[PDB]
Amino acid sequence: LARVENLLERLLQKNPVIKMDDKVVAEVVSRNQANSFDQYNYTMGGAAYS
Amino acid sequence: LARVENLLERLLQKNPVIKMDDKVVAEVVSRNQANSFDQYNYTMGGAAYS
Amino acid sequence: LARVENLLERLLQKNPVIKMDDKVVAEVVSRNQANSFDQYNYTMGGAAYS
Amino acid sequence: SYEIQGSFPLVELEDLGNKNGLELVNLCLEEFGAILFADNKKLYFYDEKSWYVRTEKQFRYLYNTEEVSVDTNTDNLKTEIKCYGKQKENADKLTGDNKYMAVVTYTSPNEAIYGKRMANAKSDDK
Amino acid sequence: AILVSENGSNFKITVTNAGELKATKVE
Amino acid sequence: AILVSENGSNFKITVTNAGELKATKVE
Amino acid sequence: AILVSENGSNFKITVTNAGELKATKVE
Repeated sequence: LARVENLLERLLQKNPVIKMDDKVVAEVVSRNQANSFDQYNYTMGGAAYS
Repeated sequence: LARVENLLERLLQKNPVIKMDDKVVAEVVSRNQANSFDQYNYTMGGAAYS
Repeated sequence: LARVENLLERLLQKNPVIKMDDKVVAEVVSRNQANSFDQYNYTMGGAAYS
Repeated sequence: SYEIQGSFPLVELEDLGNKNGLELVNLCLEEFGAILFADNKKLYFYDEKSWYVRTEKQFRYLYNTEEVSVDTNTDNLKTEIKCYGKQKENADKLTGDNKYMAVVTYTSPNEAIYGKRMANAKSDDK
Repeated sequence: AILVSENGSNFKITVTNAGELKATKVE
Repeated sequence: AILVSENGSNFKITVTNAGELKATKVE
Repeated sequence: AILVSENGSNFKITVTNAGELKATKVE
């Protein structure tokens, strides 16, 4: 059972840090904001950028 | 003890994927950006949208 | 072996909720959007805010 | 209340007024190149010379700093410019740069390390 | 032994949910 | 013995990956 | 068997913290 403990310790070594990308998050946020902007423009007729 | 591993491997099947909704994230980001914009506008008097 | 169960239960008590800051996310998103805007402005010569 | 500590040049302005206090303070900061710091309700306006004070405290790598970031942009790196002055009365009757009594092309020395990077012409009619 | 099994099952079942609260809304 | 070793070997694969799917892209 | 319990305790205690770095800042 000692090697089970050794493997569990080695598996506890792993850093609990999960790097998450920022460029894709920004692009998705921009797309959703654009959807909201288009909705608001449509509800205002055409008195906006387009 | 076999059914211990039965449940352990059955619940290992769990997908390590947590889907997070983009709409709420975008709305929160927009609100925080609006707070920052209001702060900046206040610091420059009223030389902005309002 | 009872205290094994006691400690594991006490540690299962933990809330599986991890709050993540929103101001930092908003600032990162704003910086990335600024980078994209600067890229688009450069590709369009200078026909933008600067 | 306001206090001034430093030397500032003269700036010519048009129809000064019709603004709130903060707008005029920002105009002063932008034009005269002053730095504003407030002791509660008393605004001190320094210049670059009297604002910064030298100190023996220092930033050292691996000692008291963790993350250092430098953002460098060269989208507006320009080493040449053409500018026009006021407009002559016989602007229609004249052709080319003769329309202005003041036409000048300025080239920065940094061109020697960056080449000719000329920007869009800016016009001042005063 | 069986208590270990039940505790591990409940632990992973609770772990499935995960958090990521923005301010108060989920995700 | 073999049971907890299998537990560790299984925990190696899944928990490392993590989720956080934006809409369909990773992170 | 007791060190199995200690390993599980430290395991889940380390699991608590979680990551989600933006670029270098936390959350």
